[PDB]
Amino acid sequence: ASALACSAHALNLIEKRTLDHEEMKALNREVIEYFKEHVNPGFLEYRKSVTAGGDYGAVEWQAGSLNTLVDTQGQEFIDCLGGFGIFNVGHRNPVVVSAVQNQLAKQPLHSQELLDPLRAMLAKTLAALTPGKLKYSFFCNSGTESVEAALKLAKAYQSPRGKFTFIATSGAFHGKSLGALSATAKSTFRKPFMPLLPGFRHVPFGNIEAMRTALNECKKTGDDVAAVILEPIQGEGGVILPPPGYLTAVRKLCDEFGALMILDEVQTGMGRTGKMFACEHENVQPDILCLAKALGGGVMPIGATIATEEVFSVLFDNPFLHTTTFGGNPLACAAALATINVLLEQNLPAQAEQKGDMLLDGFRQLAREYPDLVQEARGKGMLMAIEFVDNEIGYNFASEMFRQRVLVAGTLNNAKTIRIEPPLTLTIEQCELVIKAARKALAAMRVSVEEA
Amino acid sequence: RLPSSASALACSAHALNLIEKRTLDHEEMKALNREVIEYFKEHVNPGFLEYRKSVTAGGDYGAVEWQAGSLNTLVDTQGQEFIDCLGGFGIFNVGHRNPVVVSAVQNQLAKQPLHSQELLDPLRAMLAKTLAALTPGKLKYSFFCNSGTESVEAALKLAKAYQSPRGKFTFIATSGAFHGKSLGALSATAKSTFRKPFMPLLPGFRHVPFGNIEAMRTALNECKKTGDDVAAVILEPIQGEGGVILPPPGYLTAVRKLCDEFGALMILDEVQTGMGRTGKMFACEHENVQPDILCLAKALGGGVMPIGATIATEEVFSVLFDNPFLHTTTFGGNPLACAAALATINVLLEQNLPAQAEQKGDMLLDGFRQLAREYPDLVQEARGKGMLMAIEFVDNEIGYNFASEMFRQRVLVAGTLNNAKTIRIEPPLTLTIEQCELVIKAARKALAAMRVSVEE
Amino acid sequence: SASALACSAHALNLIEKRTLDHEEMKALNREVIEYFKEHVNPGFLEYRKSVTAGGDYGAVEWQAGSLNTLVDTQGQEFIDCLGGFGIFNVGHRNPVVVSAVQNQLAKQPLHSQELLDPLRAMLAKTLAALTPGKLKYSFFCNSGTESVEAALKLAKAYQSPRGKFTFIATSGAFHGKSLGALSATAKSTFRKPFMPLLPGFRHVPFGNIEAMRTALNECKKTGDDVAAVILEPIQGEGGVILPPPGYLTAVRKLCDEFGALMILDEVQTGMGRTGKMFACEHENVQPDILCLAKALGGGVMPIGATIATEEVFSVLFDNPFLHTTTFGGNPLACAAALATINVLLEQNLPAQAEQKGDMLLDGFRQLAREYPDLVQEARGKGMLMAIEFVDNEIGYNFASEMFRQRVLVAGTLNNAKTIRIEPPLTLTIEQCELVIKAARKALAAMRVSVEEA
Amino acid sequence: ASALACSAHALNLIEKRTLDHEEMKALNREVIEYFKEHVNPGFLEYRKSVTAGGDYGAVEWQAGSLNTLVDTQGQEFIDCLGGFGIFNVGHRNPVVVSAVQNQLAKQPLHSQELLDPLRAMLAKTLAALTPGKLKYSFFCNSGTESVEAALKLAKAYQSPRGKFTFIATSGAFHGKSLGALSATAKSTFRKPFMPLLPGFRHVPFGNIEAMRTALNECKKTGDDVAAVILEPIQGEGGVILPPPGYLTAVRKLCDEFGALMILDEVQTGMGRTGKMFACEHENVQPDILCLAKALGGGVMPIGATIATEEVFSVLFDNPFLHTTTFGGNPLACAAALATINVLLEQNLPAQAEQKGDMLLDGFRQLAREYPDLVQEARGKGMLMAIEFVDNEIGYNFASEMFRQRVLVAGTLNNAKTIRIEPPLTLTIEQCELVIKAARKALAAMRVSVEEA
Ligand SMILES: Cc1ncc(COP(=O)(O)O)c(CNCCCCN)c1O
Ligand SMILES: Cc1ncc(COP(=O)(O)O)c(CNCCCCN)c1O
Ligand SMILES: Cc1ncc(COP(=O)(O)O)c(C=O)c1O
Ligand SMILES: Cc1ncc(COP(=O)(O)O)c(C=O)c1O
Repeated sequence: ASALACSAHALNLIEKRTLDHEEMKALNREVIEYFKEHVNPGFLEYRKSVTAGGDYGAVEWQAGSLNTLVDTQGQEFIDCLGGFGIFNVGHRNPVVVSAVQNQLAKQPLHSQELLDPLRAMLAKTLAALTPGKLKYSFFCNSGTESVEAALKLAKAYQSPRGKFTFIATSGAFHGKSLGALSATAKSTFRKPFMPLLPGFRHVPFGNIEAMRTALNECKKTGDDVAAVILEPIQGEGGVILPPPGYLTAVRKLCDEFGALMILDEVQTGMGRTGKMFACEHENVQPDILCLAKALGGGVMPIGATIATEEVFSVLFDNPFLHTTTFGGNPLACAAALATINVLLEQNLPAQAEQKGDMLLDGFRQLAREYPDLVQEARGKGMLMAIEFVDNEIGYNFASEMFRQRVLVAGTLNNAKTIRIEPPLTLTIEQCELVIKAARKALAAMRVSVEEA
Repeated sequence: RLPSSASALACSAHALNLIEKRTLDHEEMKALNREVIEYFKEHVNPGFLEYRKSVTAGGDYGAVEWQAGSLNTLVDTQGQEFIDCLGGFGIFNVGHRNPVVVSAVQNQLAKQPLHSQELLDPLRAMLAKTLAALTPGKLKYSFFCNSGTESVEAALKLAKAYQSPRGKFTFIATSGAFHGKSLGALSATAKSTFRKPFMPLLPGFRHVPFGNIEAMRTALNECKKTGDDVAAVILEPIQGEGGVILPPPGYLTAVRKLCDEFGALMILDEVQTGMGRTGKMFACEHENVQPDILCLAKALGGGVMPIGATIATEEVFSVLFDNPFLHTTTFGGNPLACAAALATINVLLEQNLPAQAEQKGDMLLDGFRQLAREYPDLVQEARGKGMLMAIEFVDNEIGYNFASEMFRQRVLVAGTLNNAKTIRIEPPLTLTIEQCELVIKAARKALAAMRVSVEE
Repeated sequence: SASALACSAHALNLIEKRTLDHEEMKALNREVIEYFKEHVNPGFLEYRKSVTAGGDYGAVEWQAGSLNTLVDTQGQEFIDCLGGFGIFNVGHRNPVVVSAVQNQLAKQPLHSQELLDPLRAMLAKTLAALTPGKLKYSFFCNSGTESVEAALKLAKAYQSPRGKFTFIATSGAFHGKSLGALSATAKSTFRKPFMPLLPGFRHVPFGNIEAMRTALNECKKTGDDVAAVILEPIQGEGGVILPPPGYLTAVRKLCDEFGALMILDEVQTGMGRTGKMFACEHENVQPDILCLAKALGGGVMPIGATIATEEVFSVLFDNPFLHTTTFGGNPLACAAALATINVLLEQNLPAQAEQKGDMLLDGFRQLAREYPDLVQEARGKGMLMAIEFVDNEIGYNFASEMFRQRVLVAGTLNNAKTIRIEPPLTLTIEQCELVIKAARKALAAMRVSVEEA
Repeated sequence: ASALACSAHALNLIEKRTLDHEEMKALNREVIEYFKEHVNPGFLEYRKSVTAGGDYGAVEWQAGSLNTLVDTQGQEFIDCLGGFGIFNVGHRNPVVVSAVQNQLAKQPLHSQELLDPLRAMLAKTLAALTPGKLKYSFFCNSGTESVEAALKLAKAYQSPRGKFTFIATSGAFHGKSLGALSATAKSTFRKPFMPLLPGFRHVPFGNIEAMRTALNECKKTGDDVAAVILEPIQGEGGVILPPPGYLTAVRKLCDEFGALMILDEVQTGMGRTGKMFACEHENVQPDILCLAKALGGGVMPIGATIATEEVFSVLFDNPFLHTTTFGGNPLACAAALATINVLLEQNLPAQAEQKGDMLLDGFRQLAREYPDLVQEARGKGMLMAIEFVDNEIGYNFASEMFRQRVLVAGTLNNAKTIRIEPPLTLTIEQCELVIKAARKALAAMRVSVEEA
């Protein structure tokens, strides 16, 4: 089967909007086969360990509503995965789609030679949106690129000052490209690619005592710290809330040593935590702020790295010191400008706070009833996780929830934990259903384990 | 005009309003251009305004890009229309707002633009099938991402995961090379000014002259001797940002044989040369070389979507099977980017645009080389392959003069990141024959103007 | 500006001269200063004046006086409370070591390095029997920093196939100045100009076991597992910093728990200085690898040893050329070491080190009370001691004042002005009392000096 | 036994000038035992592979004459090993022993606080002995310490100028401490200890274009080369002679790129190649010269790093930046000064030119006659090598030479090669004996490869 035939077969599929039964049965086996032969057979296996029966091979087809997804069989799922923090303003949010639609009619990608208007507008808007002295935005295409940019700003500012050491925390996830992977803390994700960047070190998350010692020792030996990088709340780490006061203490510690503070809000950002940015909870201003995922409104890929003029100015003298080819393209800018408008207009952060309190209270109730299965439920706003007693019970919860057409999934740096990350637009009724779905799942799990 | 003390909501409202405008008034344009410049100075980068001043004359620096004109042209806020010989630096291979491409994206946007990353997502599966079929020999598996630097990051990681257990950690790249600006790709990238401020980079990255098989062999052999064995060699088939440097005949074939001999992986960076630009779908098809890993981006997104693809043999890509989360990316291979790439692949094959690049590139280069002969006064030489081309001038200034002059004649050109004497000529492969003649015409006109400028 | 031959000739005649009348003395001193400036390091002249009075800066040393003194070219005798920073544990020209070196010089000073050399095998036997527990094999080299290099290389060769590559040291630590040792050495000013050093060296505060556990734990979580931990039992160049009781034992257990190797650096604390033969004997702690030098050469030869368990050292068995050095374990060096071990054990010098050390520290602690004026505190263990002063200048003055009194002391590399007191373990009881009397008059003069201003 | 006991036995053995046949047997038995149990069992296996059953046990006991050694069984060996380049003025050279004795009577080790006069004298003498602008000496204890000082000198000089990279050559042996080992090029000596110092690269020895390339590529990528380090003739590499003009072109290349040139003459130095320093064959002045081995007259361990005032001055403001504890002690200096006197008085470097040519004439003659055994013979002054067809044949030669009481040994970075590296004081008569034995060895070797 030649390339031309495949693209042709592919374009027709793209132009369909519904599938008759045989078209659907045929599409499914294609997708599985091609996943096996040309994507990654191991994904099919993972999907199996977290589902029951032929559910593993559920093929997704379209958005059903703001908060639901429909597979090729017409089956509709309430989305509690949120694409791991992407779909904050729902699937195919009308305002974001319209913005992207309109801009596509003019220009989707720019020449990168001329001044592009929306980059300017998104930079102005993010300047306005962000705390304090954060003034300048570099645009890129992803969370990991966003962090690459932050690291490079820190390096360019700090290396002429003789500081080269970066401190991150264990449990941290910061991206998978090799620069970001150097801060990313999970052993498994790191070792096969060593050596990574030199001069990266890790302290326990949420522990200012340990961090203070890290910086002190680095100073004594002339390996002075250039920057500290952390998530305000560790995402892939299993939704780990630092003790109240931590972020502020990290901020003070960085001030004292003249280290930069990098906040990775790729997952906590754009309202997910009940505020626009998680750092607004303790009102901490980083020197550099990393955004992505939800910044594209569920429609476009985009990352943004926002820093003070003091830091960002290292890119002024030679503007080509850091670039990327698609970064801040018009479609992506359109999407993010829409998203920002939607979040503020509909006060989605406050909604995240209220829906989050509600779900977590529900999950904490269920935790009380099933301590044979559940360890604890935790979270802030619409970033939640349920930790289970062990991995297999976790994988069974995800499976039982999928069976009830509610999408959930695990976290990258914590195997016992299932995240709950719905769109901030999840309705009150859907919230209750998600609780009811979790209850049935736990009851079923009791039976399955009890007999076994 | 929109206040300094403006709420985020207000800014977003203002911006959403502008997005909805199909056409700009004169006084609307005057206001928008003022905002954009101001916000560039204050929120993007004041330096990029300074740069634009150095490749334009007078007020041209403030040119604000506004929309596609036709397939091969762009229109600024003033309504001025430009023939595009820049091509988003290798992006716009099938023109601006290519109908088939825009169509696919639009169609996919109606279903689901971004995926959950949990369920099996069909356009990923399909673009992987398509690419496996579009690529030489044993290239079978694809990883999808959002840019060329991500494509290269994935390539280096694949090599690393494959070679690490075999005890090999060293990477060989070439001077002049450009592979990205993320810190991993940047280790392979070769320009001193893009690298130094960010050192230390990845350890164990070394460089040899591009085109020099003996130099490479010496690198690999010496690394073998010292127990610093080479994991992979990474190179472009033709150095783009280096200034369109073509290697000697058989070099790629030779690099392949050299990699086979040493047990190194061969990575080909076709982020710029790929998707038909140099006269074939992939530049490695000119010598018929099969790399172990092939990097794609830029033009793969049809000039509508951002996308990167990293494609490898099953033998190499299998390092990702036991643990499919070993390497991931949030947005990678999302439905929009896939639809865009599938459409682009279809367009390219259908209209035989790789063959068009050969012919239109042959025509253009030939005319450029002719201008080179007539104006040795200003021009060092003209080189290229398919629609990837360069004019090298005798100065640095002359090249900026030429850029400035061509802009004045509403033809878009720009310089290369690793060569300050070179102006690239990188038009859509859909550039009409008429538009070619105009380009040479403008090139001649500019060279003439530049000649009399000296004689002031 | 003579010829090389002419220069060497002059030097040989000087080497033959055992006495210098007033004529030769001034010519010599003038030469030595001039050549230091032009061919050695003009900066040592600056430092020396920095810690001397008037024309004390130009004190050219000439020969040993007695066990515990040095005489300069002007016939000025100094009591040695410097000890070559831990070298002269058995005094200057100790007859038993001097003799053993002459006897060996008469036979063979250096060896072929191809035939089995007896004194290397004998010394290894002797150190096996002198060292704690499973410490069995010895690698011989020429200096403290060389012995640390061998120790890093052993740990590396052992832990590399086991997948561990990170090394933990302590701040305040000093392990040598060759670039491998320098990676574990902790003083910023000694390290910075020579970076990048070896990757994967990290530092925890000395004496803080919870801090060390966190570092090992975190390195583990991220897949940068610690191969080894290196430390001095007592930090020397750091300023005689004593760990809390049980800390060394806790480091041993922590290492045991993480499967990291323990490297104990006793280059300075070893050969009796702290009251035992090895400082690790106070708590009965067995390192996997133990480093020795300085005093191991009896004050006559340069030598270092790196001693390890058969477990660790066996990495060198299959390829005995994997780690070597050219002069390492030569007959002269071994002869000196064997004589030194004999003198220490026979004359019970570590027990003496305890007694004299206590006597001296008492003395300094009393002076500390009488002069909070000038003295922060005095601390020590055995004959490894330090007086810490208020100012770094107050202290330069103490050193400079003691020098006028023909008592020799000097600073410590890591800290700003702490004076180490590291006299031969053979300091007489009477000499001890003179050192305390001198310290007193020095502080007295310094106080008067602070007024009168 | 206790440690006191052992030390006592050892001090009795040291005082013994000669051995009873039973004392000899007991000493030999105990030496092999302690080598096995306390030194390295492998070195005993190594000796076996280069001796004929039983000879491996030989325990060396004393210098015989100036050019011979005597084992415990009174067996006397002509020394063509030279302690791998140590014994240039013979064993127990009377002028060197005398010097060391006399200084030992006064003060063997310095205080490191008072100015020690022989340090001054040796640094003066070295400054006189060295080419051109070489002026300042740092004294240490070995070749590898000498290379360490050289690397640090280059580092302290070049790091403030933005240059951190080092170029060495394949085949190179520069020492085994971890800084020097970073330059030392033999795979087998390097891998188990990696990661070494970052930024060390290797080009092939004697290839000038490959070095221009490496220097220029490093300039291009911003990894500018701080120093180039090389032996004038690779020693452990198998006596590898660069083409005429190579060394000088390397010096000019360094000038061109502003890299410091470090010449490692730890083995080639002090007369061995026919000149006092091998760099004198082409009148090259490095920025930093490294010396050791024979610098201590075959009596003391000593190393020296000599540099231009321009380079060495990096240690002037803080003379404590780089030290070693025993470096430059009166004994080592006395030995070094005596050795310089002997070599100059007796015209020994020149003797090495004549004797080397004469010995290489014999070996070249033998290579003609035994092409079944010998690939080629080569040398510069008294630094010679015989390359055989196999590693095997080489081992056999070393063994046959050992039976004949002529001591030779292989080279660390070359398996087919046997070094011939005698004192420069080797007599003409002994030169003829060495050639006779080599001839005999080859004969036995031949007739015994034929009974196979
Ligand atoms: C604990 C410790 N470890 C290593 C060294 C270095 O010894 P060296 O023989 O290579 O110099 C030392 C040495 N310290 C004092 C510096 C002497 C020069 N003033 C040590 O204490
Ligand atoms: C050229 C060269 N450079 C350094 C060294 C190492 O000096 P060392 O005094 O630390 O050993 C050498 C020495 N190699 C021969 C020793 C082999 C084992 N007997 C050298 O040739
Ligand atoms: C905290 C954090 N940082 C960075 C990233 C990298 O994002 P991407 O996968 O888009 O590169 C992620 C993705 O999950 C994340 O959760
Ligand atoms: C060959 C090559 N590789 C990689 C890149 C970088 O990819 P991106 O700019 O999309 O991150 C470029 C960009 O010009 C390129 O030409």
